[PDB]
Amino acid sequence: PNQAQMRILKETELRKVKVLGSGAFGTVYKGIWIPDGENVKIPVAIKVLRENTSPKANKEILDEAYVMAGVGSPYVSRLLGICLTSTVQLVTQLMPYGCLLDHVRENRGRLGSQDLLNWCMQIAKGMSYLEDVRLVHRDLAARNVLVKSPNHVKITDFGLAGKVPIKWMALESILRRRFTHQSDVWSYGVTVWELMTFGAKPYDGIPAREIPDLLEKGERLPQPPICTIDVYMIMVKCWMIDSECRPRFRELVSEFSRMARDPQRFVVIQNEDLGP
Ligand SMILES: */C(=C\C(=O)Nc1cc2c(Nc3ccc(Oc4ccn5ncnc5c4)c(C)c3)c(C#N)cnc2cc1OCC)CN(C)C
Repeated sequence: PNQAQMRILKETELRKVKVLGSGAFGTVYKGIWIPDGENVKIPVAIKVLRENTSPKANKEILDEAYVMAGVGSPYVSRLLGICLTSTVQLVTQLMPYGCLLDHVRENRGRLGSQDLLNWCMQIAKGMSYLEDVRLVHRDLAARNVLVKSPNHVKITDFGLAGKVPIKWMALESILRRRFTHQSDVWSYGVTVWELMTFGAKPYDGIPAREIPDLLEKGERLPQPPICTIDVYMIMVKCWMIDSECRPRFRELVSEFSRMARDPQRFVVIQNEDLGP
């Protein structure tokens, strides 16, 4: 099997139009791809990496590309091509609605119960595929989920597939530096919390150094107002200190698909918030 096609791109058929974001791993540009000597223009995102660890990170980036060049899950962004300059550039289809975090932030009061439960199902499906292909994301978050259409999301970034945001990290990853698929389930729980809070900041105001002591003392993210205890209880399972107490991604797929089939039973939007 595995007949995927990597389209090695010449840099001259790529136009960087606008910076969309940057971080530790590279800069993402909104841009236009014009196949070599072809008549089409495709809206693309281009992430140009750095020059550091050109000896070692290129190879780990190469295999990230191998795993995400296959047409695998519709809920994982697929790599269109690689630009093999001195600084490796990755070209990919542009999801026009942007990253989920700021999508849900500016559509508060515009999203119902099924839209929120449908995403959590898809995001769990996308992570379930990554678990089947032996990839640990390490940085699952609302900011790292894309909106293709109002009811279709994709997991992306993978620059980490020290520098991990500590508020999405499992406790065993903070203390023992250990990353498993079950630590990604913890990240899944936080991401769902972000959705159900319409893009609230986890542990807002709490410094990152205090987080591990906070978690070791038994505190977790609070119950979102629109969550029933059914939904909140799934997140709580994802934050068990024992990694084998947390749900499996194939279980999270079934439970959120069950709740998406009856969204009124499990998410109550009428409760956006209340003023004190
Ligand atoms: C939200 C800022 C924001 O809206 N950004 C975007 C992002 C868009 C992306 N994102 C993207 C992520 C990671 C990339 O690097 C890859 C490395 C390896 N891979 N294997 C498979 N796929 C990859 C990607 C790249 C190149 C891009 C994509 C994609 N893919 C498409 N369209 C995007 C649009 C966009 O905004 C446009 C409105 C931040 N707030 C501040 C929280």
